Amino acid sequence: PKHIIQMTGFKMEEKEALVKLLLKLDCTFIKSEKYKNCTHLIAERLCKSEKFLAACAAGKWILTKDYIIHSAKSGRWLDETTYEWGYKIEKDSRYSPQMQSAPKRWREELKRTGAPGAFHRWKVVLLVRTDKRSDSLIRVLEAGKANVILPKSSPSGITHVIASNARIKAEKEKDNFKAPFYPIQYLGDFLLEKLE
Amino acid sequence: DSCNSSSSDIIRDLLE
Ligand SMILES: [Cl-]
Ligand SMILES: [Cl-]
Ligand SMILES: [Mg+2]
Ligand SMILES: [Mg+2]
Repeated sequence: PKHIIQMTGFKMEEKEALVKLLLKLDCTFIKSEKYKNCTHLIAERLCKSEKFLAACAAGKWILTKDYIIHSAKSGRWLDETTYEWGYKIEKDSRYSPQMQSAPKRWREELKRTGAPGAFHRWKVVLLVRTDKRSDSLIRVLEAGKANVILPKSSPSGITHVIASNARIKAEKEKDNFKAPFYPIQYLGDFLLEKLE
Repeated sequence: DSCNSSSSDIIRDLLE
């Protein structure tokens, strides 16, 4: 039972105060803009950061900052349950019930089915606009245990083509792949919005 | 802060 902590959505001063409290607890803290396989993500708010989407895809704990404040005061890591994003749903919210519950939904669903991530058995080709990095999308996909097919790997068994501007590509270009095309937004929607 | 500049919406970033 490890506590590998990352934080998302906090400004520098808030982050400094929370990391100071981690010195009262046995744990690991990873400073990176990237998702680095944290067991517990502390999120300022529901969002679509790399850390938040990747933690959802891997069924990790995504919790409020009160989890750190109360655990440090108690001198011991507490039960995560009441601190989870998804423990209680706001009926009046800019965020859908599905999005508000997404961290809990995936954590419980992956435990129920035994799957190691939300994208397990996916074999994905990314056609991301050449002017930008696909790196964050790749780390989210891999956190969900998708197999991201590199250009030098065989296209056998591709399940998804996730493409910049998937909705305007000609059928002739789509015909270069057996698998269907999905827009970039599908990744976020599958995790946060879709009713499975 | 440059030391704390992670994106809060990596989907939105790819559409702009
Ligand atoms: Cl960080
Ligand atoms: Cl599109
Ligand atoms: Mg599991
Ligand atoms: Mg096709």
